[PDB]
Amino acid sequence: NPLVYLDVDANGKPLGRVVLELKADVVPKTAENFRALCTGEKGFGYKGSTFHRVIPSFMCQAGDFTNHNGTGGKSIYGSRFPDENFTLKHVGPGVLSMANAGPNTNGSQFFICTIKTDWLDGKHVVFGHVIEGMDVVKKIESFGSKSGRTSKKIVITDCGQLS
Ligand SMILES: NCCOCCNC(=O)[C@@H]1CCNC(=O)/C=C/C(=O)N2CCC[C@](Cc3ccccc3)(C2)C(=O)N[C@@H](Cc2ccc(-c3ccc(C#CC(=O)O)cc3)cc2)C(=O)NCc2ccccc2CC(=O)N1
Repeated sequence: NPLVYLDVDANGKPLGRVVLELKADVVPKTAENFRALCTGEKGFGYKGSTFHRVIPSFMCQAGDFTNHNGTGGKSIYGSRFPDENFTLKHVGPGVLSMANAGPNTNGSQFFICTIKTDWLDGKHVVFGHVIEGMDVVKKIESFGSKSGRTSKKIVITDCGQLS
C-alpha cells in the first residue's frame, strides 16, 4: 500500500507531517487518485491548498484546490468518479475518506476523521488511515469551529509519496 504525506502549516507556522497509508489493496482507483494529487505528477494537486472546513469532534476537510471553499476540486480521471466500494468503515479518528456531494461525486476533496463517524458508512468512500502525525491532525482540529470556519489558515505546504 502506498504511503503519502501532508506537511501542514497554520498562518505560515509548520505544524508537522501527517503520514497516510492508502488502502490500494481495497480501493485501488480511489487510492491512486489521492496518491497522484499528493505527488503533483499531473501538474496539479493538493500542494498549496487548504483545510477549508474543520469541525471539532467530527473531521478536518481539505482538497478543494480550485475554489478553496468546499465547492470544487478535480479528480485525475477527467470527471467526477464513482464510489468504488463502501467496504472500509469510519471506525475512528485518523480515518481518511472521500468528501462528496452525493453518490458517485468523488473528485479531490477528502477528510480525516477525528471521531468515529459511523453515520457516514455507506455514503463516503474510506480509503486510508493516518499512521504518523495524528497529533498534527489534532492541532488542525484545534483551529476549527462549530461552523467549520478555521481560526487560522491551514495550508498543505508540501505533500508527496514516501513509498
Ligand atoms: N449525524 C448527522 C449530523 O452529523 C453531524 C456532523 N455533520 C454532518 O454529518 C453534516 C451535516 C450536513 N452538513 C453538510 O453537508 C455540510 C455542507 C457544507 O459544508 N457545504 C459547504 C460546501 C458546499 C456544499 C454544497 C455544494 C455546493 C457546490 C457543489 C457541491 C456541493 C455544502 C457541500 O456539500 N460540499 C461538499 C463537498 C464536495 C465534495 C466534492 C465536490 C466535487 C466533487 C468532484 C468534483 C469534480 C470533478 C472532475 O471534473 O473530476 C468537483 C467537486 C463538491 C463538494 C461537502 O462539504 N459535503 C459534506 C461532507 C464532507 C465531508 C464529509 C462529510 C460531509 C457531510 C457532512 O458534513 N454532513
